[PDB]
Amino acid sequence: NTKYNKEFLLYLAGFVDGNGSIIAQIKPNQSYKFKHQLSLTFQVTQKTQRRWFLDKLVDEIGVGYVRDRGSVSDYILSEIKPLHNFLTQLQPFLKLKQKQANLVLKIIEQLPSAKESPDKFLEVCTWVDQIAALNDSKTRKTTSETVRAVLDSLS
Amino acid sequence: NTKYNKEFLLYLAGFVDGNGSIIAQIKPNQSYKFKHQLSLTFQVTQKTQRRWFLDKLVDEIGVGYVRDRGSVSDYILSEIKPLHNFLTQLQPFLKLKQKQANLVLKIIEQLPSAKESPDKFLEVCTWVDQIAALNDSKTRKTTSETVRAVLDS
DNA sequence: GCAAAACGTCGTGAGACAGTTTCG
DNA sequence: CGAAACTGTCTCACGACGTTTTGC
Ligand SMILES: [Ca+2]
Ligand SMILES: [Ca+2]
Ligand code: NA
Ligand code: NA
Ligand code: NA
Ligand code: NA
Repeated sequence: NTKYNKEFLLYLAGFVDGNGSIIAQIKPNQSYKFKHQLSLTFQVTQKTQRRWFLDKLVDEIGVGYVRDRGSVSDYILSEIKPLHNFLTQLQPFLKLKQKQANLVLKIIEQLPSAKESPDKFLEVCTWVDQIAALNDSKTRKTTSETVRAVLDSLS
Repeated sequence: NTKYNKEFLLYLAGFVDGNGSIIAQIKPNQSYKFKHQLSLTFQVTQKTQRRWFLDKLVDEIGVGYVRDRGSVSDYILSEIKPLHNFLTQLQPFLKLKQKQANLVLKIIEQLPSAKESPDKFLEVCTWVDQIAALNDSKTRKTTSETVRAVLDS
């Protein structure tokens, strides 16, 4: 696990509080046992003329990548271990997104047990609902209730 | 002048780089010698649900105020002396808005001189043009050329 | 089956001005 | 006069999702 410098973490926490997204999703996908994938993403978006800054984040954080979507680009970090390590170090300095960060860390820690039982999987999905509620969510479709119905129509 | 803690400045520089605006404007106004006001503003906007963070900035920076404009609110710092003191301490940690911050400091230092000569006023107006070019400017109207035309006439 | 990447999109939450007014 | 406040709104630069594909 990479140990990050404190001044970098302080700066990045301010950047993330004002212009970062800590996202948790439940993605319908038939290849999974409970028919959904639990997905977590740390994202930093910038107008494409500033993509260089996002490329530099890839070098500084040491993981992740950047994708382009036209007028803007996004730094994306979704690998679970690196994400846990990064958010663990960043969270003490967050003022606006600390609760989302901690809920993501909680989810990551319970992923192994969530795979073992439908009731635990559903509980972890309610934590995803909690993150969405803290975020400025506007176009969400798959929720813990979507999952509850599927699990019931399976058992 | 207030001396700020480095940890606060590091955090706020990150916040400003991603969600801050360093604004310079030339405002047509007949009560001024050169018929325009040179205006500088440091602004931090948030959805109103998070205006509490802006209210805390007023206490932490120690000057400025919050205004509400519907769905969002803005922390506003326009007083020149406190603005110069604040940006002087914040700029070493800025990575995306350092150029705008330093141009604002330069403008502030030259305000006294800009009021004694048309050419000097215009020179400072060109530094305002530079800040707007660095920003994601989209609805700007009054530029150094606007002023140049007014003064010539 | 699951991690992770790849690709795609609705509706802002800001960003950056503009115009007008106050009062030491 | 002139610094600073008061007030308004256009146009994004994101924010937070969504769906599909890759491959061990
Ligand atoms: Ca923001
Ligand atoms: Ca931004
Ligand atoms: Na919300
Ligand atoms: Na620009
Ligand atoms: Na006054
Ligand atoms: Na893989």
